[PDB]
Amino acid sequence: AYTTFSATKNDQLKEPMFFGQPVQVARYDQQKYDIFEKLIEKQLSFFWRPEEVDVSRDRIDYQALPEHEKHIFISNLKYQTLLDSIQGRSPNVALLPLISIPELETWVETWAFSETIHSRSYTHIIRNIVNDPSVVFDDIVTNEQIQKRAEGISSYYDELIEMTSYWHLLGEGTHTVNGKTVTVSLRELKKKLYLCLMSVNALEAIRFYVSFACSFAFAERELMEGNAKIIRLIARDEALHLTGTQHMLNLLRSGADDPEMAEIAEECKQECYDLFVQAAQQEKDWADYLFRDGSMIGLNKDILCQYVEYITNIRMQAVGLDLPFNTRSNPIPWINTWLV
Amino acid sequence: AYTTFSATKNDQLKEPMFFGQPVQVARYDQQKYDIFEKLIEKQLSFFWRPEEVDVSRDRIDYQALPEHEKHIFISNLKYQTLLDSIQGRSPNVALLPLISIPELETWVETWAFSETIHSRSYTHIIRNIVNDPSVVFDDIVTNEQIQKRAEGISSYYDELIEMTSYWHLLGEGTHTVNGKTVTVSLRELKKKLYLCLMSVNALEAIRFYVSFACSFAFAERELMEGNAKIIRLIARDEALHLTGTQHMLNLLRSGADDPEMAEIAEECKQECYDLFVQAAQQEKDWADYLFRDGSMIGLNKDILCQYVEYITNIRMQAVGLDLPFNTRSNPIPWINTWLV
Repeated sequence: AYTTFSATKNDQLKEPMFFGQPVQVARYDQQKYDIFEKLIEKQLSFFWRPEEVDVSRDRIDYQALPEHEKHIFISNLKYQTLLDSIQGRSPNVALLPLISIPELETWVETWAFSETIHSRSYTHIIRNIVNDPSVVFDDIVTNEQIQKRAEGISSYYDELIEMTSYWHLLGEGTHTVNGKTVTVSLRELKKKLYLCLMSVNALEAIRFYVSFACSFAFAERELMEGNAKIIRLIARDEALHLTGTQHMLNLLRSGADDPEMAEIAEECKQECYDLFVQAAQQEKDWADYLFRDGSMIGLNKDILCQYVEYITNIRMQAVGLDLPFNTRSNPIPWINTWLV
Repeated sequence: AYTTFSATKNDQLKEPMFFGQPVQVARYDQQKYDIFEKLIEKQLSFFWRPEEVDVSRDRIDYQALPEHEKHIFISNLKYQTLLDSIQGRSPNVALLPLISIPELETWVETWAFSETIHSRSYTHIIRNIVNDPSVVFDDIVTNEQIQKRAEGISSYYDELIEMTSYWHLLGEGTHTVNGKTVTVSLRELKKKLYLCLMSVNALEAIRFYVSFACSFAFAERELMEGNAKIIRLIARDEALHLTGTQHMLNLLRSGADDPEMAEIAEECKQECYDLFVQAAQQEKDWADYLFRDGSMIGLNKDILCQYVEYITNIRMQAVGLDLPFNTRSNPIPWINTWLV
């Protein structure tokens, strides 16, 4: 049962965020949750074009970099490119078929679109600082180490899309498909979407911010100012994207939306905690590849592991989970100048 | 078998537009078909927000209109709202899991996104001209003369989405699902894509143009000018979208992108021909509903039907079909003032 235009005249204020009737009329005169409408308007105010930022001094700054700082810069760029390539298409393929209220259907499409813009700014940077872009791009797919700190991100989205396809086609029940017993359960798909949403929150609120801090390290040295203007604009969109998932998650938790989602939130709490612990440790392991050829004066593995700890405690707090790391002050308060 | 980051390193310049390996890295330095990167760029420089078009005067223009004209105006606006409600979501949920080159993936998302902006301008007009938005918006879902068409459009996308899930889940073959035999054939899924794309080409290239003619008739009499400035901007976007589907269709039937789409476009030639005559006749009929209580100045059912015949011949001709109607000069040359 998915349809692009459902023929039941319904009250779109009484639907859940997810799993109710597919949206048919897109109206903005009213909304169940104003925050998603606020976010769409704010994102639309931030419209920027990468191509209009000057990155010409960066080819000079980059070639003047020692090989090992050149490696730190490019591995960090590569991982940013991977993440927003996944973020450009995935909100639209994984969540959009499950949404039931229009402000959130348009928010998810606006958010996915702002990530296609970020992907365009990584082509803008790479093609100006490096001579054959294809050696950077091809290496993103094949690099054992980039796939390693990213382990689990596409997996999860792909598990959700498969389960949604099963539910849309067969409906709830225990079924026989090519002599295999397949059970489709809506409670389970709801657990799957809830955990998908906690992981999207960890990827935008932690993993992108650790990368941002590696980018602005150079801007503190007065290097790579074009790259830095772009990343500041990417950070500004990223704050909206994170506010979005934090509000979806906390509204699901309150029990004001779908009552089954509030029970799942409480029932899934340990899995939520563990995935943020998982994402933190993946970010800390990456440092071993990033500082492989030696580190930089303001950026080494001890600094990085300390900001990963710092930022995870903040992020887990904002969505009401127990803090895993011992409380500490911001290791790199210069990031404050450049951010969000 | 759908994935959000295919781990196979692959040369994206050699992938077909559809049904090859999912796109993993989103890059814009090179492209197999330059035309989709040229459309992303025109669509980003065409960016506008409906909030800064003042529509306030249109409230009086509309109250002053004779009831039959209020009816032609609001019925036309309702149909436009129905079509971009389907067009914000549907490019994304239906085409995006089938695309295998990056520049076409980002065009589909940019395209979907410019449609949510169109949806938002319609709430912007409605809010300022009738002030109980709900009597317009709920009547979109139930209205018999409108519902007529929605059903046809949603059908194409809904069967392609249902078939695509079967292919992604089970692959080609004869499968059994709870006692039934289900045959999944990629040849048949390619047919569904072709005719779905053909129907969207009619949607943006004909159905939307017939509706622009009714909006601009008010603008010719210096009525509904807020609305007319907005439809101008929407019409400018429509021109890009139509260029999108015309290029994809002609690249498919030329055999250049997939030899087998050339075969299918030839077997599906008479079905495509009827598809278009049916869209045209559905538009001709709609005019009878509009002009039931009497016509207005500059437009009447004869004029409008003539305009439908003319726009349908220009569009069929552009996708290599034979013309069904008597060759004609444009019946309302004044509309070129408002169009591209």
